Amino acid sequence: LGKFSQTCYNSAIQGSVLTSTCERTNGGYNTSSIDLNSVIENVDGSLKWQPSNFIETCRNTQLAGSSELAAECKTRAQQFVSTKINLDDHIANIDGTLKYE
Repeated sequence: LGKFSQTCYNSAIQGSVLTSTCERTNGGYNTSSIDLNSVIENVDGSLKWQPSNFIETCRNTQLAGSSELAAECKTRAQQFVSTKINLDDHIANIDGTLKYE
């Protein structure tokens, strides 16, 4: 996965955004940016890659009650345990639409 640096140049980081000029297949280049805020996180002082999902390691997701997300998730030891999280913590109703905050 990755390896963008091998075929790009003039890369730069400003805040959380990476910008670089990269080679296209048919030749030529394109400059683009990517905001790393949603894929990298600070875990106790160390930058780590953020998981893009939890459905890959959790199963049987269910809505418990009116706002609880329940599921069986795998531990580091690869065993499934019961867990839940209150969606009311961060999911709000903004004028009729569900939004994270």
